[PDB]
Amino acid sequence: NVQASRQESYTEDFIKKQIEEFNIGKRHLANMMGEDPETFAEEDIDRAIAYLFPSGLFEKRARPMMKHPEHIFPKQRATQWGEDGRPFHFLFYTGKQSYYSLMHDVYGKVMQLEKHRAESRDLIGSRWLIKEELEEMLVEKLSDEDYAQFIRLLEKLLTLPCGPAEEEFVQRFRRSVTIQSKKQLIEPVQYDEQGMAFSTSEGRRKSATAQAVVYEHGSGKIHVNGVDYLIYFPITQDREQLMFPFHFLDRLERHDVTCTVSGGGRSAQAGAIRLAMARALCSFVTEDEVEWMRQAGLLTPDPRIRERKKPGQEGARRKFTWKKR
Amino acid sequence: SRYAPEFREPLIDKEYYRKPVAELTEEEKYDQELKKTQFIKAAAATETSSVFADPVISKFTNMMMKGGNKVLARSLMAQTLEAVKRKQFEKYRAASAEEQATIERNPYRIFHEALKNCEPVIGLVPILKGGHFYQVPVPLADRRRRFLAMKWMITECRENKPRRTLMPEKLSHELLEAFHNRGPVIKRKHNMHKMAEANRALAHYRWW
Amino acid sequence: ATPSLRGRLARFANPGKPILKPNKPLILANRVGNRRREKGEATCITEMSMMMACWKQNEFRDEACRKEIQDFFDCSSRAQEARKMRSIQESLGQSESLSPHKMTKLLQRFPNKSHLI
Amino acid sequence: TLNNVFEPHVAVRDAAKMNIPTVGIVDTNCNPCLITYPIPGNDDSPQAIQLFCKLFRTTINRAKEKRRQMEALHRLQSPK
Amino acid sequence: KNRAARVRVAKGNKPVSYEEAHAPHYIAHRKGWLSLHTGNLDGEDHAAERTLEDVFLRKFMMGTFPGCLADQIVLKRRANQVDICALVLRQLPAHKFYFLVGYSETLLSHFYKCPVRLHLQTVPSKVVYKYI
RNA sequence: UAACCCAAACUAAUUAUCUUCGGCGUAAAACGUGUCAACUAUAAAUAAAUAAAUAGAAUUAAAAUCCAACUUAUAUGUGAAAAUUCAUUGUUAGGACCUAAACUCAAUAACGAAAGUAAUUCUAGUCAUUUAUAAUACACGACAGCUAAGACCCAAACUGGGAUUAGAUACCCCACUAUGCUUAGCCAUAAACCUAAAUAAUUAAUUAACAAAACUAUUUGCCAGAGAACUACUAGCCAUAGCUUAAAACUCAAAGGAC
RNA sequence: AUAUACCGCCAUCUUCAGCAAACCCUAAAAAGGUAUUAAAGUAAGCAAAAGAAUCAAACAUAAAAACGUUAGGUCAAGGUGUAGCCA
Ligand SMILES: [K+]
Ligand SMILES: [Mg+2]
Ligand SMILES: [Mg+2]
Ligand SMILES: [Mg+2]
Ligand SMILES: [Mg+2]
Ligand SMILES: [Mg+2]
Ligand SMILES: [Mg+2]
Ligand SMILES: [Mg+2]
Ligand SMILES: [Mg+2]
Ligand SMILES: [Mg+2]
Ligand SMILES: [Mg+2]
Ligand SMILES: [Mg+2]
Ligand SMILES: [Mg+2]
Ligand SMILES: [Mg+2]
Ligand SMILES: [Mg+2]
Ligand SMILES: [Mg+2]
Ligand SMILES: [Mg+2]
Ligand SMILES: [Mg+2]
Ligand SMILES: [Mg+2]
Ligand SMILES: [Mg+2]
Ligand SMILES: [Mg+2]
Ligand SMILES: [Mg+2]
Repeated sequence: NVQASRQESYTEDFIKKQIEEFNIGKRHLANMMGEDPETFAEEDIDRAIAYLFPSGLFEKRARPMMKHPEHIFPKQRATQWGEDGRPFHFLFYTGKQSYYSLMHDVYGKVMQLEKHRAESRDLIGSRWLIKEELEEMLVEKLSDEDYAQFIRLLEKLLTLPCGPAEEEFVQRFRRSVTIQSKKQLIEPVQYDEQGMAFSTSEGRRKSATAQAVVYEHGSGKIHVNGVDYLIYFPITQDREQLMFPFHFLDRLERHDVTCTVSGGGRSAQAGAIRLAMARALCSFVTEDEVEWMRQAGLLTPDPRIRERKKPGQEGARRKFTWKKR
Repeated sequence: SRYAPEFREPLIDKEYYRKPVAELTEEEKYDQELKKTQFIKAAAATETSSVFADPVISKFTNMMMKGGNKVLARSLMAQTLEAVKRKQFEKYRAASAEEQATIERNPYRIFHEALKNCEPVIGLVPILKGGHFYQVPVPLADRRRRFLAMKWMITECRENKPRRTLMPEKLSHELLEAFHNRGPVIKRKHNMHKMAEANRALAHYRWW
Repeated sequence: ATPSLRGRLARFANPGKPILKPNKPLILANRVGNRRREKGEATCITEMSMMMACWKQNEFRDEACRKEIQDFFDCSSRAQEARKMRSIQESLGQSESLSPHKMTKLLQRFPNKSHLI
Repeated sequence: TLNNVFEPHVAVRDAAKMNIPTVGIVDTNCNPCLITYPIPGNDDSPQAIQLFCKLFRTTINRAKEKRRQMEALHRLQSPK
Repeated sequence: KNRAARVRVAKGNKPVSYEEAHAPHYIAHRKGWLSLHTGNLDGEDHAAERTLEDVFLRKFMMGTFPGCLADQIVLKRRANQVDICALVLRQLPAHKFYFLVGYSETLLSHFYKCPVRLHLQTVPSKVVYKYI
């Protein structure tokens, strides 16, 4: 009692026709947009379709697309046996011919290294490919236990003496980790009409936003919104928050800052200025100092913001009293 | 929390970053190199490199704050320290040269040593034996021992004071009377120890 | 030497009355039981008594028992690290022997068969 | 013919269900009843397994080669 | 449990169209809006009157093309022009569609006092997004 | 209303016609145990010498009890208390008693028909019928109970007191008797069940389930839906509120076993 | 009138991890079907996940949450089966 549409597997003639219709589609889309068909590219196509079929759906998989059939149609796994019915691969009846064909090779490599008989960190900052990536290479689905065993076997290969052939092999399964540059983006150093050097940077705390303009040479005169900092910030804790950047680098009384903070309350405005001053002062400090600031919290934006209230609740987390029973 | 678990608590010690590289233990040296590849939480609004910032007093202030009124709680603590400094200067000036030596006029040193005196070492705890709860003397941890001293101070002053007295005048008179080990909060410590003495019989019930 | 199991159970071979009346069949299982949890003993119980003993004489005044109070902290400070160090290392290692889970998996690699193959 | 829990390999019973003949090496602790062509012999020693693997490989290659020669001779006769 | 506009699971034999498959929380994410007018934009008036016209226009087309609608109609208002885009099954003869187009256009242009046009795309049969 | 069956018949009531080669670990059922007959079968000429069978006499190590000396002020009891006790309590290399019961060995598996039997020593003592098969006969038969006279450390139905509970004719605490012991006699019942009668085989031509694999032959006993019913009546018996023997009316369409 | 005939729209378990379809295996199966140094399980759908939203980033919060359970709530949102009133 199974009555649902079967997988519409795509034959080579089907995909072949889908590529002829796509090739004729490009020539028409080029003629519509007034461009030259010879140079028309995938990038131009995506731009043309977005103009001619404006869609504002948030998920971009659901938007109109005129892509090459290879990109949209999943690669059909080829037939694994011929006309006589004899499987093409000797491990066909295992059910994971490609996973076991790979595990057969790595186990044979290990045996020759062990029979035949330096630092093993030939590659650094690399990771083993994740299960999803391995599955794609093998063009089949694996279990978590299948992945765990494959890695253990590959590690044993690295432990043993490895000729350049092995190093190239294990390389295929090592993905270069794109370690992000967790380092400050130093601001430029502009010059004023007077000719003095100064840097600018923005800062945001809660709903407050600030734009500081630190000067390379000064006596410690901080002006917030054209007012002094003792006047603008009558609270000591707010002034201490402005002191933190300079006091940390022992640069008190050596710079003149001009701030413009709009939004938020007294505490949120002092915090926004602190970040704005810390980011502007980066251009006038050594790179070792910039790392000292980043590692002391002076260069990180605070992500803590007020949480929306919930319907059916007194507050963001506060609940209504569970009535007595 | 809006900070992913990979974020690191900030280190706001000014000298630490400026120390010569050789002066740092390799364990400390290791963390610095590791932190270059990690995320760092932004420093709190009350976290500064100021030389006058004391964590113990900053914590004591937050335990007095009501409804997020940090200005008032900080103001009350400032008035207390001043009320203690002014009370010792009066005694110092009105004392002989011999007595003057002993008198302590540092309010920060009167505050810390006053709290440490109030700290209770062992307090009764409910422990389960044979599916039944018994009150067995237990060694109190550092955090619980410190919390109890501060809580007992902020509670004697808040409640057991005349109506027209103010917290800077009751707290100052209590920190000073707990700097000489002769106060109500010290008596509360002596009760916790007195009760544990009576229940020493059940001490072995502890399994750690 | 395992006790004798010949002429114990009630069977058509055994002429006399049975000796053993097992609640369950006497066939080795392929698992081991989960070892029931074990708890420790009080640490620094003697040092706590010494501290408390001095208080009783000196009206629970910490001025007299300053030295004893420092011994109580010393024992607790050592035990504090000892419980931390032993849980992190010894428990994780399981070097001395197998656990019930590890033992059962080995007993299942060479399982006992009370039936013909 | 045994799995790693010292029980008959599942494919012995399942190959009989599908009526597939089975050539199996049976040792003194195995059950040859369902093996079509049992070969009594040692299954644990590396020298015994290597001998059996060689025999089955030489035998299979000879049979495949003979088929090619048989086809060429008979095929050649058709024009000739 | 939420029961709003959700075509529930059966035993894999219920054909559902793209519109039916997606629950309300996919509106503006995977599926768009069937009616497009300017009356729900900020600082715009006559939302109530555009919404009432839509309810009627949908009930009118269902009765005027009974059993001939493959999917819900799409209403497009530009200036005072109304445009009705309906997927219709190829059940009726061709000439009958010309009659119903002339009739339904003239009748709805004299009822709402606007130019109304009917756009019909004929499908051989209902298009099935998935079997649920 | 229509259909279906039978048809000079048709339906109802009543009565009659069908009757043991099946079973007995858990569904009904192997008798508490052994021995002697006559049949029916069977066919070999052995046994015994066995560690706790049985009976009698003597004996005793530990722990109690009693008396005595010294002696805390309490001792005892519970999950927590009360009640009880100071004529107690603890120690005694002090005295008396010889009541009762037999640690370790025993992780042993022996003896005996079964019931049952294991502290030591000595006396008496188990043994040959080919084998299975016996009552209306003979002899035995745990525990509890009865009769007469003794014993009495400890235990303990009943009873009294304390507690618990809504109540507590109980479960827990204390005291104490019948009784457990000995000498005779009686009673003859057990989940007397290893729920599996005894004997001689056999292990392939063999899974209802579960339990302790299946199964043949021989001989006796027993069983034939459940409840009524370890009941009523009858006869026997040292048994008198008893034991063995053991129905029917009436009720139900199930009960029961294993999963 | 009946939520104990229902649609519609929800509550609860619940941010629980399952549900149902087609098969395959068992000295028969009322049902059951896992062991990774692998022992009878398999391959698709729904849910979870992913993705999208809070207009960089993450995290968080929202949203989402199958089959069922409570004859759960609502004939008074509207509609509607059956029964009832129609000076
Ligand atoms: K029994
Ligand atoms: Mg609130
Ligand atoms: Mg049993
Ligand atoms: Mg072998
Ligand atoms: Mg029976
Ligand atoms: Mg005495
Ligand atoms: Mg004595
Ligand atoms: Mg003799
Ligand atoms: Mg009573
Ligand atoms: Mg008596
Ligand atoms: Mg008697
Ligand atoms: Mg009887
Ligand atoms: Mg018995
Ligand atoms: Mg009876
Ligand atoms: Mg009777
Ligand atoms: Mg009678
Ligand atoms: Mg309901
Ligand atoms: Mg909820
Ligand atoms: Mg997102
Ligand atoms: Mg989700
Ligand atoms: Mg209801
Ligand atoms: Mg209701």
